Amino acid sequence: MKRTWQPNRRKRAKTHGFRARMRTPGGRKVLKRRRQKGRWRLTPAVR
Amino acid sequence: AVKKFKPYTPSRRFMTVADFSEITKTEPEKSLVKPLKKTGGRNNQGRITVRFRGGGHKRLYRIIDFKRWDKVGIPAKVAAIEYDPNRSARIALLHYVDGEKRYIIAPDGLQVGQQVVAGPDAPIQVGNALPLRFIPVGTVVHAVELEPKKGAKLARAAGTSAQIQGREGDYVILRLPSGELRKVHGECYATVGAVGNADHKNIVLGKAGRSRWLGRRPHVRGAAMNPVDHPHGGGEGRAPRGRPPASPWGWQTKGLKTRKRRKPSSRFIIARR
RNA sequence: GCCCGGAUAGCUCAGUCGGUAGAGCAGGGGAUUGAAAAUCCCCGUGUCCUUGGUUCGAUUCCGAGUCCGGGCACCA
RNA sequence: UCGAUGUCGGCUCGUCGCAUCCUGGGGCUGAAGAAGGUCCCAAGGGUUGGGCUGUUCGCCCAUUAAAGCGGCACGCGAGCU
RNA sequence: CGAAUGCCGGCAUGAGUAACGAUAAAGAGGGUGAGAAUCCCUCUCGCCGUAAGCCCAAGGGUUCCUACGCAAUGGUCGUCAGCGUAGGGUUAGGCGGGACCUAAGGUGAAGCCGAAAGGCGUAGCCGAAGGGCAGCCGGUUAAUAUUCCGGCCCUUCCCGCAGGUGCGAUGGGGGGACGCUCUAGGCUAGGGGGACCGGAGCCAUGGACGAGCCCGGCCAGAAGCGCAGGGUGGGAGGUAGGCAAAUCCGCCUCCCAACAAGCUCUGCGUGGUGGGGAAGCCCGUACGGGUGACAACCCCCCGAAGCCAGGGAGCCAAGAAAAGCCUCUAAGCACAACCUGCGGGAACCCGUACCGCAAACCGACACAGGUGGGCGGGUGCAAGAGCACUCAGGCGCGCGGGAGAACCCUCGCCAAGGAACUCUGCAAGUUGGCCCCGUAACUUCGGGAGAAGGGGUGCUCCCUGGGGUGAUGAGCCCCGGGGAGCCGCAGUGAACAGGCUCUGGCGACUGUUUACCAAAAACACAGCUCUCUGCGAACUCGUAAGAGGAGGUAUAGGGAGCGACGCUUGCCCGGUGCCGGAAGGUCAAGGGGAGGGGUGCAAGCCCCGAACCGAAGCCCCGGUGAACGGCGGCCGUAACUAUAACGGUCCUAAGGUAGCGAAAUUCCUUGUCGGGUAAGUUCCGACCUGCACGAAAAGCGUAACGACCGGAGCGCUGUCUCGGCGAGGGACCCGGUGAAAUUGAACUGGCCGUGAAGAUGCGGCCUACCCGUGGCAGGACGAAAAGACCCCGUGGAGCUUUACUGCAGC
RNA sequence: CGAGCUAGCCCUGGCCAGGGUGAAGCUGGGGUGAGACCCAGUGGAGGCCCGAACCGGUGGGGGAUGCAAACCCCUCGGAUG
RNA sequence: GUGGUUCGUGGAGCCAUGGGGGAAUCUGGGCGGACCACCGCCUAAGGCUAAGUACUCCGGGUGACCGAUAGCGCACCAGUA
RNA sequence: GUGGGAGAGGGUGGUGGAAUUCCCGGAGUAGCGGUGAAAUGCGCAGAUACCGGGAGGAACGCCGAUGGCGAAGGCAGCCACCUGGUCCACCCGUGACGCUGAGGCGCGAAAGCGUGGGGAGCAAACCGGAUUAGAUACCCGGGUAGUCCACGCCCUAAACG
Ligand SMILES: NC[C@H]1O[C@H](O[C@H]2[C@H](O[C@@H]3O[C@H](CO)[C@@H](O)[C@H](N)[C@H]3O)[C@@H](O)[C@H](N)C[C@@H]2N)[C@H](N)[C@@H](O)[C@@H]1O
Ligand SMILES: NC[C@H]1O[C@H](O[C@H]2[C@H](O[C@@H]3O[C@H](CO)[C@@H](O)[C@H](N)[C@H]3O)[C@@H](O)[C@H](N)C[C@@H]2N)[C@H](N)[C@@H](O)[C@@H]1O
Ligand SMILES: NC[C@H]1O[C@H](O[C@H]2[C@H](O[C@@H]3O[C@H](CO)[C@@H](O)[C@H](N)[C@H]3O)[C@@H](O)[C@H](N)C[C@@H]2N)[C@H](N)[C@@H](O)[C@@H]1O
Ligand SMILES: [Mg+2]
Ligand SMILES: [Mg+2]
Ligand SMILES: [Mg+2]
Ligand SMILES: [Mg+2]
Ligand SMILES: [Mg+2]
Ligand SMILES: [Mg+2]
Ligand SMILES: [Mg+2]
Ligand SMILES: [Mg+2]
Ligand SMILES: [Mg+2]
Ligand SMILES: [Mg+2]
Ligand SMILES: [Mg+2]
Ligand SMILES: [Mg+2]
Ligand SMILES: [Mg+2]
Ligand SMILES: [Mg+2]
Ligand SMILES: [Mg+2]
Ligand SMILES: [Mg+2]
Ligand SMILES: [Mg+2]
Ligand SMILES: [Mg+2]
Ligand SMILES: [Mg+2]
Ligand SMILES: [Mg+2]
Ligand SMILES: [Mg+2]
Ligand SMILES: [Mg+2]
Ligand SMILES: [Mg+2]
Ligand SMILES: [Mg+2]
Ligand SMILES: [Mg+2]
Ligand SMILES: [Mg+2]
Ligand SMILES: [Mg+2]
Ligand SMILES: [Mg+2]
Ligand SMILES: [Mg+2]
Ligand SMILES: [Mg+2]
Ligand SMILES: [Mg+2]
Ligand SMILES: [Mg+2]
Ligand SMILES: [Mg+2]
Ligand SMILES: [Mg+2]
Ligand SMILES: [Mg+2]
Ligand SMILES: [Mg+2]
Ligand SMILES: [Mg+2]
Ligand SMILES: [Mg+2]
Ligand SMILES: [Mg+2]
Ligand SMILES: [Mg+2]
Ligand SMILES: [Mg+2]
Ligand SMILES: [Mg+2]
Ligand SMILES: [Mg+2]
Ligand SMILES: [Mg+2]
Ligand SMILES: [Mg+2]
Ligand SMILES: [Mg+2]
Ligand SMILES: [Mg+2]
Ligand SMILES: [Mg+2]
Ligand SMILES: [Mg+2]
Ligand SMILES: [Mg+2]
Ligand SMILES: [Mg+2]
Ligand SMILES: [Mg+2]
Ligand SMILES: [Mg+2]
Ligand SMILES: [Mg+2]
Ligand SMILES: [Mg+2]
Ligand SMILES: [Mg+2]
Ligand SMILES: [Mg+2]
Ligand SMILES: [Mg+2]
Ligand SMILES: [Mg+2]
Ligand SMILES: [Mg+2]
Ligand SMILES: [Mg+2]
Ligand SMILES: [Mg+2]
Ligand SMILES: [Mg+2]
Ligand SMILES: [Mg+2]
Ligand SMILES: [Mg+2]
Ligand SMILES: [Mg+2]
Ligand SMILES: [Mg+2]
Ligand SMILES: [Mg+2]
Ligand SMILES: [Mg+2]
Ligand SMILES: [Mg+2]
Ligand SMILES: [Mg+2]
Ligand SMILES: [Mg+2]
Ligand SMILES: [Mg+2]
Ligand SMILES: [Mg+2]
Ligand SMILES: [Mg+2]
Ligand SMILES: [Mg+2]
Ligand SMILES: [Mg+2]
Ligand SMILES: [Mg+2]
Ligand SMILES: [Mg+2]
Ligand SMILES: [Mg+2]
Ligand SMILES: [Mg+2]
Ligand SMILES: [Mg+2]
Ligand SMILES: [Mg+2]
Ligand SMILES: [Mg+2]
Ligand SMILES: [Mg+2]
Ligand SMILES: [Mg+2]
Ligand SMILES: [Mg+2]
Ligand SMILES: [Mg+2]
Ligand SMILES: [Mg+2]
Ligand SMILES: [Mg+2]
Ligand SMILES: [Mg+2]
Ligand SMILES: [Mg+2]
Ligand SMILES: [Mg+2]
Ligand SMILES: [Mg+2]
Ligand SMILES: [Mg+2]
Ligand SMILES: [Mg+2]
Ligand SMILES: [Mg+2]
Ligand SMILES: [Mg+2]
Ligand SMILES: [Mg+2]
Ligand SMILES: [Mg+2]
Ligand SMILES: [Mg+2]
Ligand SMILES: [Mg+2]
Ligand SMILES: [Mg+2]
Ligand SMILES: [Mg+2]
Ligand SMILES: [Mg+2]
Ligand SMILES: [Mg+2]
Ligand SMILES: [Mg+2]
Ligand SMILES: [Mg+2]
Ligand SMILES: [Mg+2]
Ligand SMILES: [Mg+2]
Ligand SMILES: [Mg+2]
Ligand SMILES: [Mg+2]
Ligand SMILES: [Mg+2]
Ligand SMILES: [Mg+2]
Ligand SMILES: [Mg+2]
Ligand SMILES: [Mg+2]
Ligand SMILES: [Mg+2]
Ligand SMILES: [Mg+2]
Ligand SMILES: [Mg+2]
Ligand SMILES: [Mg+2]
Ligand SMILES: [Mg+2]
Ligand SMILES: [Mg+2]
Ligand SMILES: [Mg+2]
Ligand SMILES: [Mg+2]
Ligand SMILES: [Mg+2]
Ligand SMILES: [Mg+2]
Ligand SMILES: [Mg+2]
Ligand SMILES: [Mg+2]
Ligand SMILES: [Mg+2]
Ligand SMILES: [Mg+2]
Ligand SMILES: [Mg+2]
Ligand SMILES: [Mg+2]
Ligand SMILES: [Mg+2]
Ligand SMILES: [Mg+2]
Ligand SMILES: [Mg+2]
Ligand SMILES: [Mg+2]
Ligand SMILES: [Mg+2]
Ligand SMILES: [Mg+2]
Ligand SMILES: [Mg+2]
Ligand SMILES: [Mg+2]
Ligand SMILES: [Mg+2]
Ligand SMILES: [Mg+2]
Ligand SMILES: [Mg+2]
Ligand SMILES: [Mg+2]
Ligand SMILES: [Mg+2]
Ligand SMILES: [Mg+2]
Ligand SMILES: [Mg+2]
Ligand SMILES: [Mg+2]
Ligand SMILES: [Mg+2]
Ligand SMILES: [Mg+2]
Ligand SMILES: [Mg+2]
Ligand SMILES: [Mg+2]
Ligand SMILES: [Mg+2]
Ligand SMILES: [Mg+2]
Ligand SMILES: [Mg+2]
Ligand SMILES: [Mg+2]
Ligand SMILES: [Mg+2]
Ligand SMILES: [Mg+2]
Ligand SMILES: [Mg+2]
Ligand SMILES: [Mg+2]
Ligand SMILES: [Mg+2]
Ligand SMILES: [Mg+2]
Ligand SMILES: [Mg+2]
Ligand SMILES: [Mg+2]
Ligand SMILES: [Mg+2]
Ligand SMILES: [Mg+2]
Ligand SMILES: [Mg+2]
Ligand SMILES: [Mg+2]
Ligand SMILES: [Mg+2]
Ligand SMILES: [Mg+2]
Ligand SMILES: [Mg+2]
Ligand SMILES: [Mg+2]
Ligand SMILES: [Mg+2]
Ligand SMILES: [Mg+2]
Ligand SMILES: [Mg+2]
Ligand SMILES: [Mg+2]
Ligand SMILES: [Mg+2]
Ligand SMILES: [Mg+2]
Ligand SMILES: [Mg+2]
Ligand SMILES: [Mg+2]
Ligand SMILES: [Mg+2]
Ligand SMILES: [Mg+2]
Ligand SMILES: [Mg+2]
Ligand SMILES: [Mg+2]
Ligand SMILES: [Mg+2]
Ligand SMILES: [Mg+2]
Ligand SMILES: [Mg+2]
Ligand SMILES: [Mg+2]
Ligand SMILES: [Mg+2]
Ligand SMILES: [Mg+2]
Ligand SMILES: [Mg+2]
Ligand SMILES: [Mg+2]
Ligand SMILES: [Mg+2]
Ligand SMILES: [Mg+2]
Ligand SMILES: [Mg+2]
């Protein structure tokens, strides 16, 4: 039956992408946190 | 005048459609249409601000002329009578003699082939717009400006009309379709006649779907909801209002007057609805 | 089974600061009528449900009891 | 027994008690006979099919030798409903 | 540390147990190899075939091809692999996207708003499965191909030559440019048939050397031409409108053509050329290659939902934009520029492997689930994408071998009976397609209707009516009509394919809903009523700006109730709400200051403060019921009796009107009576004593409708009396792989007792060799889940209100 | 941080085999003073009918450490809105 | 009208200020806890100003600090799988 | 046929004044209304009575008659349009073309009904005040359908001469 994850690449990038994060003071602080933790990816992969 | 249907289905027996006999032209004046964005009753936040709206047939907007006075004295011929989906009324196509085309909302009895014109001039006759002060007392009239230069506001709806009860000072006394008695300014244009398509109030939608076509989605009673939702929500099986009947936002809905008391336009009103 | 009300003239009901209790209708005697209603003039009258008790004195306050009006009997 | 002892009835499957419904054996009889009444012995076996209702129960139809009453966590849901 | 349903890890029990993932299905020969049911090859068998085949798009990301491998992954095996290692593989001016356009939305010079962060917003800009734009056929690789090659065609940019012309834009105008249903004519895709053309070969087993059987009989193609079709008037004059200008467009007038006539555009056909090309046999190919062959390459018929395409008709709910394109003029330039033809040159970036209804995507799995678009052959069955079989193609579902117990599942059949089963005909059966005959109550006249109930249905011959295409004819194809016979148990012979009636409740209806225990009588619904709202509307969201409402205007919009239709919808305004009320009472800040007080020598500075003036609110006056709501009781009375039309009285704001009534409502209750049944707590009809109906939380009806819920009957049945037999997949045995919850430890009997009151574990008796396997569920107060009922906690949370207190709002 | 599930709306596309019923209109005929209206033929309407795809999820059975954390089978509702 | 302070409206001054009214330049102004007198203190409505102070990504020294279930989540290619 | 007449004969569209009611302005004060008599009701929140302005509906005084017209039901301010019936005169035309009339068709007061409008006055129902033994009546105060318009129904009557 139809499940919760229905991949689409435009969505993924349009939504969790770098430019998106940067757009919003909330998301700029996501990058800040992930960078401080030293995440390898700051941002989901997509493609 | 209101086509009926034999009951060859249920709901085809109560359905009633407008009679389109008056309609001359079957596709609009391309220079005169523009697209109109459908809201869904949603504001510039994506938020519904008017409930139960949406779906329903796509429409092109007819840009219509509610200022008649920037054409003063230039006559025009009534080219066709057309169906405007954006209103109860019907719209008359005007060919002006200097070759501009306009839509006017179409008065009762106005027929194709007619000369029509606006100004302090001009005969008192159906289709002709004038500042109110020159329209003789007693004349029924429509498409009335509320303040000068600001466009037709009052009596635009199919069958509606206003009537001139008297002059006082700079202002004239109109009775509105509502029956309110209103001072309006003398220089406000009004075009003479009623709106016509008066038959309009008797159409009988006839089924649920036909309401949907006009873009009105179903409407659920407060009675049918739960207390989270509405003053009338809840309460084991059915039940009465159990309080003064309210809106979902909890203000009272039988009789409570919502006109702001201290409005300035108060000085200009004489009566009720 | 548990809580509430009520009992006052023949009927329907009022009232009581614990001291001499009333309204209507009925009823009795007279008038009026040919006669009968309607009308008029006189007329009363109950031991205030029972039984204890308080008090100088209880329809009135107390505690029990009848019998009628009523409400309840929910979670299982 | 609340860090769970599933709770009415039906069904299936039994098993026991006797304060015996029938069949067996008796006494008394207001027991002529036949048919009963009542009490005594007796638990081996038996103890129907339907209409109504979730019903247990109970009432009704049609039969019967009779259509017995109780217990078994109101017997039985790791057996079904 | 021994306990915390503790934490982390290790290893046990259950147990060689359940299971090994669709019941489409296998068998043998050969091969390879240490090893083979499981890999390759052949033959045979089976399954899919509107797919289980083929091609796009997403998403996945080397899974692709090849060699070498088998430790682990693979539910077994494994020499195989979507696995390990390694090497190779994706080629474009024309396909997709970008260097083009705009949609919703986004963003956003201007601008507005907001403590900050930020919110809005015109122009513009971004944004696509929409608009715009130039490639078709075939060949080639182990692996890419509209990409490489071959053939035949084309686009844009730059430069030039020729001819043409007032050239010229982000400005103007035209166009692009649109719905839904139905549909004409001509075509193509696709298909069937041919005695015609071409082809290896075949004659079995009784027959056939045959006008036999088997196979194939095309594809693409510029210009021209031809057939069908879309678009489309020409000229003059006037001109104040299209935010400058316009010779364009609009508007008025006059003159010509009404028509594809012309012009133009597109489909199809034909076309220089190019290509393809079966069966069968051989070659060994893993997989293809040789030949068939100088292959033929034509006639007929059916024929789209596709094309001509902006076709036509009807209807109401009235059906994007912008660029490309054409036209017009403006600066400016006219040696420019542009237009047409020709010719050379120039033509970038990204994608292209493979999977793709799935073992490669979403579902932790090589998961019986989910996933958009196109193609989807044949024959038969009325049709069809249905059904059965089948082609191309693809599969036999990654554990097998056996046995032929119980029991389970899925399936077949059954004497007599036929609902007796049961909460209930739950389940199963019956019915079943098409043609003809026939069809009631009632009804809103449409329906009810497939009412119900019947007859027909195959094949053979003979005769015969109408149509399409052809020619008006043959042939092909479509629809029938009449007659005479033949066969079986049976002719919609297999598959797909309503059981029917009567009568109540509720809801008018089609719809909608608790994803995952409720599909309903609930929601919605057209429709009816009340109410607000005069437009910068009321209302809603937002601190605001803004926005929705609505580019709408009272025939409109919001809110509430009721809920098609029919006939109707009574009385009460005391209380509450809303509405009206320029009086009166009360009323806060403020005004006002009679009077009083602090201090100083004083002038003074400072504080308190009566009258009186003073909003909305409340009080007060009234109105209002499709506003919140409410709509009694007692006693007497008629010439049998009984009852009580009548009278009396208490109380109230007034005491339930019509209709209906033991009801989706009736406690007593299985009310009483009638109906139905042999028998009826249900059901239908009455009655009225309505615990505790009653008129828009609508009253009473209503045709039609319903996977709603009652009650009856016919039909038919394994529901049942009451079971039996049979089939397959399990269960059982053998070989391979091998879990699970649970588990203080266990050397774990019965009775009668006792015990914290239900004992394998204590007492006394009884019974009892050790250990398994297939079975059944009575017990281990079996497992599971720290009871969801109940209480408790000065625990929580949702909801309400004339609870308290605030806040938004007004 | 989430509307890649789910709910509503906005923009832009696509899809719905085959059969059946036969509204208006139209045209003819009849009728009339004219009409209403009646009959035929044509026409092809509809939250119309049967039934695939597609969307559902009605009843029963199975499953219940599943094939599956909602599935399978039989049956059933809608199918131009 | 509020905030700050120990000050929660208190006898409530002080410092700050959203609203209203609204001065003077030394004989001017603020303050010493309502107010007044006296006596003092101080000079608002512009600005800058090291050090002594806080911290530890980083480097170094030292531990009656851990010793791979400890010590940082990470002694190991960990903010990784 | 010609030439004339009379009339509230019908359909349509316009249009006038009186009055009632409401609203606004003015002025003015204690009662108005009502009846058998009263009360309810209205009125110091300024009623009644008076003047001026406005709004809206319905009906048309005098003329007016015991009169006229219509087949009946019916028809009454004024104006115009459209249109029926009818009488007279002249003796011109047709040449028995006539009378009636089952069925049919059409009209048909009031009330009532549907959908819209409209609503001043009146007014079933209803409320209230009186009267009465009662009073679901007569009288008074309110008052909703209705009365009016359009369109479609109903088809009745002491539709009577
Ligand atoms: N109703 C449940 C059970 O009843 C009977 O047995 C019970 C029995 O009932 C009686 O049985 C008799 C024998 O048939 C009858 O004749 C009696 N009328 C009856 O009361 C009881 O005396 C027992 N204590 C219990 C037993 N289960 C049945 N035999 C069973 O099949 C049935 O399942
Ligand atoms: N018991 C004898 C009769 O009594 C009543 O009638 C009286 C009536 O009762 C009234 O009933 C009303 C309802 O019906 C109530 O609402 C009145 N409040 C009440 O007073 C009295 O108001 C009359 N004065 C006398 C009348 N005979 C009954 N109506 C009758 O059925 C009964 O038969
Ligand atoms: N059939 C034709 C005509 O017959 C009559 O006219 C007559 C007309 O009547 C006049 O009609 C008028 C309309 O009603 C009245 O206003 C006059 N008062 C009256 O005298 C006579 O004056 C003529 N002499 C003869 C005419 N036949 C009808 N009345 C008219 O309607 C009709 O048009
Ligand atoms: Mg997941
Ligand atoms: Mg995408
Ligand atoms: Mg920043
Ligand atoms: Mg890295
Ligand atoms: Mg926006
Ligand atoms: Mg937003
Ligand atoms: Mg209508
Ligand atoms: Mg609505
Ligand atoms: Mg609703
Ligand atoms: Mg609810
Ligand atoms: Mg909410
Ligand atoms: Mg609420
Ligand atoms: Mg409520
Ligand atoms: Mg209720
Ligand atoms: Mg409710
Ligand atoms: Mg409000
Ligand atoms: Mg009393
Ligand atoms: Mg005494
Ligand atoms: Mg005498
Ligand atoms: Mg005493
Ligand atoms: Mg005493
Ligand atoms: Mg409970
Ligand atoms: Mg409770
Ligand atoms: Mg317990
Ligand atoms: Mg347990
Ligand atoms: Mg005995
Ligand atoms: Mg015996
Ligand atoms: Mg004897
Ligand atoms: Mg004897
Ligand atoms: Mg025995
Ligand atoms: Mg039963
Ligand atoms: Mg019991
Ligand atoms: Mg019983
Ligand atoms: Mg018990
Ligand atoms: Mg039990
Ligand atoms: Mg049990
Ligand atoms: Mg169970
Ligand atoms: Mg049970
Ligand atoms: Mg157990
Ligand atoms: Mg311990
Ligand atoms: Mg431990
Ligand atoms: Mg083990
Ligand atoms: Mg075991
Ligand atoms: Mg086993
Ligand atoms: Mg097994
Ligand atoms: Mg398998
Ligand atoms: Mg198998
Ligand atoms: Mg070998
Ligand atoms: Mg070998
Ligand atoms: Mg083999
Ligand atoms: Mg097959
Ligand atoms: Mg096929
Ligand atoms: Mg993946
Ligand atoms: Mg790999
Ligand atoms: Mg391996
Ligand atoms: Mg293996
Ligand atoms: Mg596996
Ligand atoms: Mg590999
Ligand atoms: Mg190329
Ligand atoms: Mg491109
Ligand atoms: Mg470039
Ligand atoms: Mg763009
Ligand atoms: Mg923004
Ligand atoms: Mg900003
Ligand atoms: Mg695109
Ligand atoms: Mg392209
Ligand atoms: Mg080409
Ligand atoms: Mg390939
Ligand atoms: Mg030019
Ligand atoms: Mg064919
Ligand atoms: Mg062919
Ligand atoms: Mg040949
Ligand atoms: Mg032979
Ligand atoms: Mg031969
Ligand atoms: Mg063969
Ligand atoms: Mg011009
Ligand atoms: Mg210009
Ligand atoms: Mg077109
Ligand atoms: Mg067209
Ligand atoms: Mg110039
Ligand atoms: Mg490729
Ligand atoms: Mg593929
Ligand atoms: Mg699938
Ligand atoms: Mg597909
Ligand atoms: Mg695959
Ligand atoms: Mg598999
Ligand atoms: Mg799968
Ligand atoms: Mg998977
Ligand atoms: Mg699908
Ligand atoms: Mg068929
Ligand atoms: Mg097809
Ligand atoms: Mg099929
Ligand atoms: Mg057989
Ligand atoms: Mg049988
Ligand atoms: Mg039978
Ligand atoms: Mg039943
Ligand atoms: Mg069934
Ligand atoms: Mg019948
Ligand atoms: Mg019919
Ligand atoms: Mg039939
Ligand atoms: Mg029927
Ligand atoms: Mg029927
Ligand atoms: Mg037959
Ligand atoms: Mg045959
Ligand atoms: Mg069949
Ligand atoms: Mg089928
Ligand atoms: Mg069948
Ligand atoms: Mg059928
Ligand atoms: Mg019932
Ligand atoms: Mg329904
Ligand atoms: Mg559910
Ligand atoms: Mg749920
Ligand atoms: Mg349903
Ligand atoms: Mg619902
Ligand atoms: Mg209704
Ligand atoms: Mg605003
Ligand atoms: Mg706005
Ligand atoms: Mg707006
Ligand atoms: Mg708008
Ligand atoms: Mg509304
Ligand atoms: Mg409702
Ligand atoms: Mg009511
Ligand atoms: Mg009230
Ligand atoms: Mg009130
Ligand atoms: Mg009141
Ligand atoms: Mg006052
Ligand atoms: Mg006040
Ligand atoms: Mg009051
Ligand atoms: Mg008597
Ligand atoms: Mg009642
Ligand atoms: Mg009853
Ligand atoms: Mg009954
Ligand atoms: Mg009841
Ligand atoms: Mg009962
Ligand atoms: Mg039954
Ligand atoms: Mg029942
Ligand atoms: Mg009944
Ligand atoms: Mg009710
Ligand atoms: Mg109500
Ligand atoms: Mg209802
Ligand atoms: Mg009913
Ligand atoms: Mg009816
Ligand atoms: Mg019904
Ligand atoms: Mg339905
Ligand atoms: Mg249903
Ligand atoms: Mg029942
Ligand atoms: Mg039955
Ligand atoms: Mg069986
Ligand atoms: Mg078997
Ligand atoms: Mg024991
Ligand atoms: Mg021991
Ligand atoms: Mg011991
Ligand atoms: Mg065992
Ligand atoms: Mg057991
Ligand atoms: Mg607990
Ligand atoms: Mg407490
Ligand atoms: Mg608490
Ligand atoms: Mg609580
Ligand atoms: Mg969504
Ligand atoms: Mg149709
Ligand atoms: Mg139909
Ligand atoms: Mg349908
Ligand atoms: Mg398809
Ligand atoms: Mg199901
Ligand atoms: Mg369900
Ligand atoms: Mg199930
Ligand atoms: Mg089970
Ligand atoms: Mg269907
Ligand atoms: Mg403070
Ligand atoms: Mg305090
Ligand atoms: Mg302070
Ligand atoms: Mg101070
Ligand atoms: Mg300040
Ligand atoms: Mg000073
Ligand atoms: Mg200071
Ligand atoms: Mg100081
Ligand atoms: Mg001091
Ligand atoms: Mg100081
Ligand atoms: Mg410092
Ligand atoms: Mg370690
Ligand atoms: Mg560690
Ligand atoms: Mg170690
Ligand atoms: Mg370790
Ligand atoms: Mg660690
Ligand atoms: Mg006249
Ligand atoms: Mg007169
Ligand atoms: Mg003569
Ligand atoms: Mg003659
Ligand atoms: Mg009439
Ligand atoms: Mg009338
Ligand atoms: Mg009156
Ligand atoms: Mg009265
Ligand atoms: Mg009288
Ligand atoms: Mg009225
Ligand atoms: Mg008369």
